[PDB]
Amino acid sequence: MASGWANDDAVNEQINSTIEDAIARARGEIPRGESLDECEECGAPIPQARREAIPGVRLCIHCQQEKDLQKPAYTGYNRRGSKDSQLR
Ligand SMILES: [Zn+2]
Repeated sequence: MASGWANDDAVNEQINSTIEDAIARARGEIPRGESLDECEECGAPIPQARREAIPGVRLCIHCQQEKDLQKPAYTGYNRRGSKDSQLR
């Protein structure tokens, strides 16, 4: 039974977005919460078309069109909780 085999707190914090947020403001490696210009699959030229259509695209039009099919178009979720999602 896979329990206490690898999933630790002191290894999950590297996986946490704290690291990428630190590097984003440190050297400007990570973009401003938006799309990139190089496909994470095959390093292929990301078109501005995919960038402006999809806020945070990581797939060139070739690798994207196949995953666009695999997009569920639903959540079926239940995450009870309130947040600051406003403009004051
Ligand atoms: Zn690609």
